Amino acid sequence: PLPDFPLSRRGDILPAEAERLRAEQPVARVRTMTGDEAWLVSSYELAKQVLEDDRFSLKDTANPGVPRQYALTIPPEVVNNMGNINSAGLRNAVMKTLSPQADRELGGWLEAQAHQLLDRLIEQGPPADLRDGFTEPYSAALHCRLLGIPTDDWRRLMSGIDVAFITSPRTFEGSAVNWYKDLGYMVDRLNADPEPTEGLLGRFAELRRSVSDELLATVALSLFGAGAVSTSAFLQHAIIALAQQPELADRLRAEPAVIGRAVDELLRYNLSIGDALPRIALADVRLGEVEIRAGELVLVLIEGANYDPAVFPHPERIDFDRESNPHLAFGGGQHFCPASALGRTHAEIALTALVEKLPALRLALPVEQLAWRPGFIKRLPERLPVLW
Amino acid sequence: PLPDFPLSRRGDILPAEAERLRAEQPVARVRTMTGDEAWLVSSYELAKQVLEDDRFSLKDTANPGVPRQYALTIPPEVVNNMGNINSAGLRNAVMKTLSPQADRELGGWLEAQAHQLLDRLIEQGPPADLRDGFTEPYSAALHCRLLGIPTDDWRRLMSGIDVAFITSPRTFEGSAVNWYKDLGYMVDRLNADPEPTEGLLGRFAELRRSVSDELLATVALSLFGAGAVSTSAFLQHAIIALAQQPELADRLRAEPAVIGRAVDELLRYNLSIGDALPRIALADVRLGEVEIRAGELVLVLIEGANYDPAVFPHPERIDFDRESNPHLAFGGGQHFCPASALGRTHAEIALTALVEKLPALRLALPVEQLAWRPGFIKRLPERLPVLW
Ligand code: HEM
Ligand code: HEM
Ligand SMILES: O=C1N[C@@H](Cc2c[nH]c3ccccc23)C(=O)N[C@H]1Cc1c[nH]c2ccccc12
Ligand SMILES: O=C1N[C@@H](Cc2c[nH]c3ccccc23)C(=O)N[C@H]1Cc1c[nH]c2ccccc12
Ligand code: HPA
Ligand code: HPA
Repeated sequence: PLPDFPLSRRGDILPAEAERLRAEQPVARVRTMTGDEAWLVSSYELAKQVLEDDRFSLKDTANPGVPRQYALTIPPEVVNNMGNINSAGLRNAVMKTLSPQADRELGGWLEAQAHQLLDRLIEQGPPADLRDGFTEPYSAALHCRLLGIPTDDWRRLMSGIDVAFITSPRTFEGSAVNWYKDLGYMVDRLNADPEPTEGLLGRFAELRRSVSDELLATVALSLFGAGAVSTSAFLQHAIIALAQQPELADRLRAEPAVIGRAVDELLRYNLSIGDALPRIALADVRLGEVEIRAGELVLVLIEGANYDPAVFPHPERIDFDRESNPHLAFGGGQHFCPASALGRTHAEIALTALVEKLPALRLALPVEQLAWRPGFIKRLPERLPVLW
Repeated sequence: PLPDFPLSRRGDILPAEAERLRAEQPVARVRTMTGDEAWLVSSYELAKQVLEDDRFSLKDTANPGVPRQYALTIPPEVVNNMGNINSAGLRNAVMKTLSPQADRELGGWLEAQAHQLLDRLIEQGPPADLRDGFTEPYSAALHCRLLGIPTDDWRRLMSGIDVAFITSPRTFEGSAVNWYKDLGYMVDRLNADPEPTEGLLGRFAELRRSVSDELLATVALSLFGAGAVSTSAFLQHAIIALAQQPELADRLRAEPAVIGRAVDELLRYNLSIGDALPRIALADVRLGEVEIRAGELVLVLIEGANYDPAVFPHPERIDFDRESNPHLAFGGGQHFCPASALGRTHAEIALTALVEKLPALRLALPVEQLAWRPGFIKRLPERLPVLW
């Protein structure tokens, strides 16, 4: 009997199966939700090895007829977003946009966004849902600023993410409708009469005065979607940790300069990644004790690696004072997250404002009664109800 | 081994267990989520008997120390809402508020609300989530109008419902904080300096010039919460039915006057009641083959009764042309829903607008991949993504 993948939408503890997989068969043949077979890689050493070995290809996971962990929901070129951004002279604009340093006002602006959202929740009084009342609008605001578009339509745009990042056994009429829906939105913002001036779109506008609208809007849409969903989901998991372990919040209030280390450890700990990092083998590769064949699917289990005791002592305990923390929460090798610094900044600023404004933050009900979203690329609570 | 209750969260087909219980043990001892035991009553004849026999008591289900299907989340007096309303001389004001005929404008206004919400979704284009974009704002609008309060804070109020109607094994801190939070909101509206003149709070403000502020606000909050959550959840189920069975939408387009019968049948079919109707036996009672003892919990499984083939031929098939339809979707006996006519009007007007405005309505992905909300009094999809 082949073990099933994915593992468990419960995101507040490591799935027992992840620990058993890493200890017993750190390169394991599993059945994905499509019915296809894959190798699931669950130890830190083998995970890191896959990500740093370019005979394991991310681009080719989107090719027709290769085994899949779930149905493609975007055009196969978009999975190669970073390849297309490089070959079209788009890297500079993208890289500059993904720099917390190129937006000298960004930090103070995110801080004000965080505080405005929390002041509203404080006005109404507890309980409140920190997903709809905080992480969702906060992440949407950030990526609206990244693109240079207003935040007016953030509810609609985050609703597009609710469809775009669905994990489905088979493709489903709508992923494409949903894609072209928000592609059209991005094309319109880019071709507006007072041509857009700030953000990614502004750089795009100048760029084509010296690449198609479709490609430009594709890069804007996929950056918005991937970034808003990944930051919002990570922040929710970080909040759950702070609510469940109030001594961590006491540490952050007493020693604000530790926010960088803290978020780095929360990143190691966090289970927001609800699928694995996929690669197609371009060649036969011996990995651990398994001979992987050219053309087979490889799945890197980030939470397997980030909780591996060979690398992280007491991996199951959050620890803001680890000597070393070489976690894989942002991936590694060629496709290491190009927005890691922004992801860190986004979460550091939100949690700093959170522990200051809601010092008695706690969950409104037992953590085991949170509703964890099914069938989605991210693990997240549908609602995050808290008291303070 | 005792069968577990509740049955299943998936709301688009009758749980197979409901048909098995009804056929083999229509009065069945079950283990509720609290660990308490109860008698689950799942055939039509015995369901209706329980509802019409007043030695099965609703008010006493809230008593300290009685067996429970889930933790009390409101003050125990509120389970006796209608009792308190009748004894405090509030019945006339309440029933006048719940009468669609007493609000001669209500029909045209509900139609216009439904159209504005659908036009907004047409503006943006498919896909859309008809829960957040349609059934939630529409139901909150109606119940804001019922109370005489603005709709400004409807997301906050609907979010209070997300906590109030949770089913928990044990009491949780959020329930009481949540309750008094929105009790105070209602008190604030009732005691505004421009004293309220419209709706239930207008009728209340007059009444106390001729019962405390707390009781008045309690009735307002319980009616908002119960009515909004119940109409929103039913309407979501009816939409699924029209999306899954477009011949039904074709029928409503071709013959709009059948909307009343259609909604009557959708009510029989609908699985929005996600728990059972609770009663405590006040005396020993022989129900079917089972001797029920004084003090024991009795649970009326509405969908068991409404799908009973002894009463409803081909119960699994929606049918707008049934000779008879004496369904229990509003309950029966002394606690029959006092707002049945309003619930029907609410759904009729929304669904008439829906099949006119979205003639090609269909689900955006397969029905089996809808996310059904866990741990809630209602069965409902977390998102209702559709195309048109
Ligand atoms: C806490 C936040 C985030 C986490 C946990 C995270 C994590 C990751 C991971 C694990 C990868 C590697 C995937 C692989 O190798 O297959 C990745 C790649 C990527 N991420 Fe994120 N991410 C975050 C935020 C963001 C933000 C804010 C953006 C954009 C605005 C972004 C854009 C990208 C892009 C474009 C790639 C693809 C890189 C490539 O293919 O070379 N991420 N991220
Ligand atoms: C489609 C919508 C609705 C459905 C399916 C529904 C269903 C029901 C059912 C089955 C009961 C009986 C519960 C029991 O016997 O324990 C009930 C009672 C009740 N409902 Fe409804 N309901 C709906 C709408 C509404 C609305 C719109 C309001 C208020 C504005 C409302 C207020 C009440 C009240 C106050 C009771 C308690 C009556 C008593 O205890 O005697 N309902 N409802
Ligand atoms: O830029 C990308 N690079 C890869 C890897 C990747 C980066 N960030 C992710 C976040 C989740 C899953 C995969 C990725 C990819 O696969 N796609 C896009 C992002 C994206 C935009 N909309 C989407 C809908 C569905 C899936 C991915 C995307
Ligand atoms: O008026 C009531 N009468 C009974 C029966 C009842 C009517 N409508 C329901 C809808 C769901 C469950 C029970 C009922 C009751 O129990 N309470 C309230 C309604 C209510 C307001 N807030 C709540 C939070 C939690 C549970 C109930 C309520
Ligand atoms: O959750 C994720 N899964 C896979 N690849 C990713 N790249 C960024 N986030 C993710
Ligand atoms: O869903 C419900 N459950 C129990 N009692 C109810 N009264 C109205 N709706 C409900």
